[PDB]
Amino acid sequence: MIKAILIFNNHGKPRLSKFYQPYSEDTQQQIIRETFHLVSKRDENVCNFLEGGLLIGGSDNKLIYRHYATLYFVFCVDSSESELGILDLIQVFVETLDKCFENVCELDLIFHVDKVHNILAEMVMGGMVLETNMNEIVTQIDAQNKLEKSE
Amino acid sequence: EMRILMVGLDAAGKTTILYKLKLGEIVTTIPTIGFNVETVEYKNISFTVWDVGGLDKIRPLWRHYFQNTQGLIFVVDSNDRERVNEAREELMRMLAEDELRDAVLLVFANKQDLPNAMNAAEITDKLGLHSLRHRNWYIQATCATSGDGLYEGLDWLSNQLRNQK
Amino acid sequence: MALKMVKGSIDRMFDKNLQDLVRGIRNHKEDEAKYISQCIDEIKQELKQDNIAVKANAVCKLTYLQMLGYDISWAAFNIIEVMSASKFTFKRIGYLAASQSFHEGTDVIMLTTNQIRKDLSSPSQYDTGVALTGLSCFVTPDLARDLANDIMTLMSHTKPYIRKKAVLIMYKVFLKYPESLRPAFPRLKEKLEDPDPGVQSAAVNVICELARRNPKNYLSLAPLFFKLMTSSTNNWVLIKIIKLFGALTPLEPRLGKKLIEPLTNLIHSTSAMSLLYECVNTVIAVLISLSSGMPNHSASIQLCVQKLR
Ligand SMILES: Nc1nc2c(ncn2[C@@H]2O[C@H](COP(=O)(O)OP(=O)(O)OP(=O)(O)O)[C@@H](O)[C@H]2O)c(=O)[nH]1
Ligand SMILES: [Mg+2]
Repeated sequence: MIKAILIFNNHGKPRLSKFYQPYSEDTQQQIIRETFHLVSKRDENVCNFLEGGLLIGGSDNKLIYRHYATLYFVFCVDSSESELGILDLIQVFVETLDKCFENVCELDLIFHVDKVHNILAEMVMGGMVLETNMNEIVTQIDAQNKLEKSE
Repeated sequence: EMRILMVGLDAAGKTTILYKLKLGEIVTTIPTIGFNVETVEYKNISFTVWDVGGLDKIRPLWRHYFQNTQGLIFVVDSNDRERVNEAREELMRMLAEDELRDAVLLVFANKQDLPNAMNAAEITDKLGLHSLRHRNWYIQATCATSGDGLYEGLDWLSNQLRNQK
Repeated sequence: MALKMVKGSIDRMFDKNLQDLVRGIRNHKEDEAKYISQCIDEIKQELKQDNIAVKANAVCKLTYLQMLGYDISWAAFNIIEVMSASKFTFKRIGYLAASQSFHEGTDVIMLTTNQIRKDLSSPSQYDTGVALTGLSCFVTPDLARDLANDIMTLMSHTKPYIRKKAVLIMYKVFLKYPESLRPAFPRLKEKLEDPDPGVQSAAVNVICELARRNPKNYLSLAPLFFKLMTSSTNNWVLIKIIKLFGALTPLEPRLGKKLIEPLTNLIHSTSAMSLLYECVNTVIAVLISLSSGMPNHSASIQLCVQKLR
């Protein structure tokens, strides 16, 4: 399913890197760089459904991406995934980030990435989609936040 | 708290002793693939005893828990006559580490309930506790099922570790 | 004594947290390598301390550096300590780091066994959930063999929150330890019947993956995949089942022969264009396999192209 989720700016600098399929650290970095060149060089009017990279294990896989301002969001998924469904999932993931960060911004990716990962973990588990209900995913996120605040 | 590393052969009674000490209860145990950590306060002194598994396959993993430890506890299965040697080679190799030169060794001779358990003196002789140099040590015949000798050992451990009332 | 403790606190106040690490990197980009390697050495020293909150902080910094491509595997044991912390507020940090830092070729595979099981046995669904998601990225065939014995029980946990997570990790267990898949296969079929659709959905994701990898187990389940599609109202789930159907029809055309009706009906009811495409694409493939001996597929195609238009 989902092999990796990457978030990076227009200079290739990382904002989030979470892999599901095992890669060496160098491979991971290289995948990011590959992805950067494969995605950041695409025009705003280019189809969000791209072919996969090669470092990830093959072009059969797909790079589903979305970007705005200077930030790029790339979902490395395999050949059996729904590019359209993924894109929908990408947007609602973002909606969750807004719900939890009261409008997520780059500074949350920069200084609150641990919670971004917590949120992400609630969205995707091991590359498999863990939650699709946007109010429930927020509910569980806050349930954990409450637990933390409590003790 | 006082950092104590407690080791021993598999099925010696490390888990049973640790859980009895913290909770006063003898719990059903399964082989420790990983480790256990529990912080116990005895006579106003808190001891964080790290229970590392005693299986041979994970015996090489004992190296990761040596650092900053202030005490060593060796649960001795006095009933396991067949493995008294393996216990003594393990103890000698453990004491060969320079990281444990200033730590203290308390010896728990466990499983005294069985009729064939040897006395603590024979435990010392087999483990060569008398031949140790620059090593403050004590031995106590212990019984995991009944808990006898555990509070004396804790008292001694505090006494060497603590510096005032 | 007391003032030495105070000194430690004072020194602590000048120690860098994750955000400080980041800010420093941003302020020292030109000297980034110098800055970070210095911070790493400071971390090495911090991880030799007895303050788990600080050490968890050090792990947070290392986790950041993991994102930056730094080798922090030398701290894996120390990360385990963080996972063994009495507070989940630090265990979670360790599990986060472990999910991206730990590898099956390292000795953590033995070291973590008890702590993992302890967290899985913990009544706290959030501690367990955290552990499960740590395992979802870091778990071996050996961990799969022994942890599954507890996880299968977790799939019957009171909370669907956990049942759901437990189901997805069992997929990975099957990938690494198919010997558990065998007895867990019918169990999964039972998990597909879970009243809570969120868990059920996860179960669907797993069984669809299992069928994809090994079609020999879908045949008797074809009626069930049908029922799952029929009863599901979750578009993502429908996509999974439907794509599976696209992958099953080549093996059993008569499945497609029957599916084409409810799929047609589905298409008529479909409001999501993202779903619509998947539906149309799928039935086209079905119609192709059915076109031989079925001279009405062009009417179905007519519909398809109306939708394609
Ligand atoms: N008869 C007797 N049995 C004991 C005593 N103490 C522990 N046992 C039993 O010895 C067996 C092994 O005990 P554990 O505590 O699991 O041994 P361990 O040292 O933790 O073993 P590892 O986890 O493999 O390192 C269990 O069946 C205990 O009930 C004792 O004093 N007398
Ligand atoms: Mg044990």
